[PDB]
Amino acid sequence: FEDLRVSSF
Amino acid sequence: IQRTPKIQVYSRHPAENGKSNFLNCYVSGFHPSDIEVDLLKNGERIEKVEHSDLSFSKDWSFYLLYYTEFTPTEKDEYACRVNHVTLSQPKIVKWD
Amino acid sequence: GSHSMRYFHTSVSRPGRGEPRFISVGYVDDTQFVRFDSDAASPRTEPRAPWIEQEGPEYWDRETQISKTNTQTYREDLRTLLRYYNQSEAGSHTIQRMSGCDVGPDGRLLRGYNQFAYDGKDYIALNEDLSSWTAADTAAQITQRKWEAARVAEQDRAYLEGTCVEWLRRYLENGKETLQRADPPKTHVTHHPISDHEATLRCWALGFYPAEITLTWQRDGEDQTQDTELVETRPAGDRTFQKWAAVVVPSGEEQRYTCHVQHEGLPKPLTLRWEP
Repeated sequence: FEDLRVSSF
Repeated sequence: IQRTPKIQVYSRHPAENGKSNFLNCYVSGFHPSDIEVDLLKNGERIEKVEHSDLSFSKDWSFYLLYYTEFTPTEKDEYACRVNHVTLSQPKIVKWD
Repeated sequence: GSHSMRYFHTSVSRPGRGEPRFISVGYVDDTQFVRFDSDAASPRTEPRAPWIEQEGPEYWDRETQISKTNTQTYREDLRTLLRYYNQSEAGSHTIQRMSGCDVGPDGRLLRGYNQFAYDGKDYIALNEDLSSWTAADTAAQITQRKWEAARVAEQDRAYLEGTCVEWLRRYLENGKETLQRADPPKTHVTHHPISDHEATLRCWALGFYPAEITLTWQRDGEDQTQDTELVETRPAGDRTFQKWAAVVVPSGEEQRYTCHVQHEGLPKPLTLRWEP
C-alpha cells in the first residue's frame, strides 16, 4: 500500500 | 545526458521446433523512457505484441519486456528492432 | 528470508502533447503486483499478481484516488523544476521516485527508502536515518529547505515504519505460495567453436526466482571477471529470470574452466563444466 506524496518539491 | 538501451532477444523456454513458446525482447538501461520496440518475423512486424508496465532500476534507468506467443521453425527468422532518441538509426538484434 | 516492497513512480512532461503522464507500479521483491497509468482510458489502480486480487473495493478506490492526486503533484513538480533549473517550456523532462521498505525474515524493518530523480539524475533522497535529506545540488536544496520547514521526513518515517512494513507482511502471507518460494536455476554449459583455436563456453541459468544470482567463470580455479561476457539478468515473462556468462577459451583448454552458480534456491553453490 502506497500513500499520497507528503509534499511537493 | 541520455542513456542508450541494452537489448536482448530470446525465448521464454529453450526453443523447440513445432512447440509453442514466447519471443521476448528485453530493453534496459535506457533514459528517457520513450522507446520503440518491434518484434520481427522474417523481417516483418509482428502485430499485437504486448509489453510490461514501465519501471526502472536502482540507477534510474528504465526497462521494458516486449513479448508475443510464437512456435519456432527451422526457416523462420526472428528479431527485435529498437528506436530511441540516442539512436541515429533503429537497431536490429536477431534471435539466435 | 528477507523481503522488499517498492513503488516506482515515473512522471514525464510532453509539451504540446497534453499533460504529463503518471505511472506508478508496485513490487514485492521481483514480483509486480499493482499498476496505475494516467493515460489509461479509465485510470485506476489495477491488480497485476493473483494474491492482491482479494483486496476489497476500499483498497482499489483508496489507491486510485491516491494515484490520481499524485498525478497532479508530479505535474506541479515538473513545473517547479523548470524554474529551479532555469529551463524552458520546450523540452520533455522526467521525475522518478522510488519508495519502499526492506524487512528481515522476522518481518522487522531493515530500512526504508524515499528518493527522487530529475532527468535520470539523483535529486533528493531521504537518508537511512529517515530523519534527514541528501540534496544533489542547489535546486534540490530548495526542496530540502521546504521539507525541513514542514517536517516531511517525520511523515515519511511514519509510513515507512508502519504502513509499509505492515502491508509488506500482509502481502507476503497472502502470496506465501510464490513470494516465499525460491525457484533454483536450471543450468547447462554450451560450447561453440569460434575458429580452429578458440571456442566459446557459455554457462546458462534459467527459470530461477528471485532475480538475484551470481554466475562466474574460473580458469584453473581463478575468477575471470575481466574476460567474462555477462548479460544482464532478464525476465522470462512467467515470473522467472534468465542469465548467461560466456568465456572465449583456447581450443583444448575447455576442461580448465568451471562455471560457478550461487542462488537463494540452491542449498549449496553449483560447479559446472563443459560436458562433451
